[PDB]
Amino acid sequence: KQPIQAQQLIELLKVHYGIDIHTAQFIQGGADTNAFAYQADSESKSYFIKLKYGYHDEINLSIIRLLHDSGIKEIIFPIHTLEAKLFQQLKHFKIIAYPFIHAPNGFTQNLTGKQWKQLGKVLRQIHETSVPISIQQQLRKEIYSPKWREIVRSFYNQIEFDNSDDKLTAAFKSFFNQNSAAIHRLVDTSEKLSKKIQPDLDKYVLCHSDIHAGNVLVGNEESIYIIDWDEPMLAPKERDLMFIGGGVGNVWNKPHEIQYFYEGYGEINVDKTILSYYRHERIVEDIAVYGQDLLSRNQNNQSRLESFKYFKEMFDPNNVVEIAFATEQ
Ligand SMILES: NCCNS(=O)(=O)c1ccc(Cl)c2ccncc12
Ligand code: NI
Repeated sequence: KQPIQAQQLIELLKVHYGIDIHTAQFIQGGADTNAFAYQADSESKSYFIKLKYGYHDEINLSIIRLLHDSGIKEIIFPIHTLEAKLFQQLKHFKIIAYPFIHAPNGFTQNLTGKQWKQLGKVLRQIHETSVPISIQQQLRKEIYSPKWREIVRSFYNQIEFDNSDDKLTAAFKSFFNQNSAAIHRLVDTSEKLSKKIQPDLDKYVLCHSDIHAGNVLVGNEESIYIIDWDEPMLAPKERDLMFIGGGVGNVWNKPHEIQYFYEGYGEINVDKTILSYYRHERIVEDIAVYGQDLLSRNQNNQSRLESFKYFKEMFDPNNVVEIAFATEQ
């Protein structure tokens, strides 16, 4: 169930990057976007290899270049290919090598105040980094699409017994009821907030659409990195800021770290109506995405196991749902 194989990746790497890899293992996942990851090692340097297919090939590297250019070291820059490129397109898939980084992500590695400040500084460097007109005309933009809200509302009349349902699809069906009220409150609120917000395409900055503890690699002491730049966007800073104290992953939910963060980001003016909105909409979408996954055709077997898992966590103590409803500064 793995694309390339042993000596095959090695041959690929050596052909397009002129690197001599002796070992090249396959990793079970990482950040799935039709992208498999491998840890290829050279006589002295380890590399993180990524192969993209379907919802993979795009143009986000237009940002990491813009960001590297802007001078943000807290980003993992791609290894150039012999044709002097940052990737290697191959009829079937795309190759994107990175220097390998061993560093627990934020879900198993907390940040030191210092690091919390450093993150705040970077998120700011980024939020400030000017975006070329030609780049803006690409980046998706905050529209407040009810896409997600609507998909969730669909489920409502779809929760009931149907022998055509197995164990898993069942627990979910039930967990959904058991929390029926809370969920409607997320849709009806995300919607309500949606109306109270007067858009302003001028206060929109470059944002890492989904910057949670899962995408901060916490290294030695300054070696923090903000990974996953597949779907960056242009939105009010609150699109990113909502994660600080947001509780995603059941971490990043300790009020005192928020202070540390704004220290580096430099305390400014945050729209709490917008901040609150994102915390709600995000959960909606998650419910939407996970929902579909657990309703329809059990064809997505071995996946739906996790969807359900994450789905439930959202409701655990001091997790994203608790925090959203506890609308605090
Ligand atoms: N996360 C612990 C250490 N390495 S890793 O496989 O998870 C990993 C995940 C995601 C990205 Cl983008 C990477 C980039 C470079 N090295 C390791 C990377
Ligand atoms: Ni550099």
